[PDB]
Amino acid sequence: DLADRFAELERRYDARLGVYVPATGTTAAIEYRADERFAFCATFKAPLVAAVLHQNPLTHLDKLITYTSDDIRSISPVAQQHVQTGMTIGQLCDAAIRYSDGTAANLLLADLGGPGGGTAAFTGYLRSLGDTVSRLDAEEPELNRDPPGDERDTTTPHAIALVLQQLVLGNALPPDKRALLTDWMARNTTGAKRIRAGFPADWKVIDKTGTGDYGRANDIAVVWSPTGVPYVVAVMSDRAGGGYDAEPREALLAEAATCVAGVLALEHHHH
Repeated sequence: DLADRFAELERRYDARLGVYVPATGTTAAIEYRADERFAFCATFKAPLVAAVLHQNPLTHLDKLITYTSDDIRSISPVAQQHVQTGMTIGQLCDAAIRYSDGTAANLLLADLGGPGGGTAAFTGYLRSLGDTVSRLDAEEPELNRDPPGDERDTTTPHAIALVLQQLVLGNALPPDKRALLTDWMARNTTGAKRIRAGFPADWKVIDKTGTGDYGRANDIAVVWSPTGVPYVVAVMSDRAGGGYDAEPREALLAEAATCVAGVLALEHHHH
């Protein structure tokens, strides 16, 4: 029946929807198109920050990066305001996650893999985590613009949720670094109408959104019940039928999340 509900969302929104919630010790996996490829869009920025955190001491967060107006080739709310004074690596991580800053992402990719080597190094971080499916091939803003079906710049709901699980809920990061990642996601500003909108206010939600051409709208989150039980939620979507300038529809993601939350929150007392 949950598959029937997701199918109805696809019809109503003229969209392709992918959902993955990993199984837990007391909940079955929720899977819809979970092995189909979808463009990451900005969702890669959460693992990207992880990779930078992992490979460096915390003192690397204080390193000041200078850039110019010519580096700003993508929507960059925070980099545009510090272009004259520069941004530390920590500031860039913050911006990349909380404001989906494109320049910040590109600077972090340069810090991880050097000029021209960022996308391969980022992909390499995913492979170190055991993700053999995802791939990043372009920087911002070109990574949001590949046609439908191109495998460049893609993940799957399945792969990205498992990555996030390891980052947030597993041992991929030591606790101090983990807490920075988790806090930046917790205080994201771009996700109010997506997975957050699907969960009750007393569940903690941390997230990272993505939006792109062909009506692409994604969101990846970790949520905790009111008693601290964690679940990962990946929701991916596109609307290729509208062409490259198709309207993304956030509400599809809110609705998919509401379907999930309903399952995760509803209890089944034995009478």
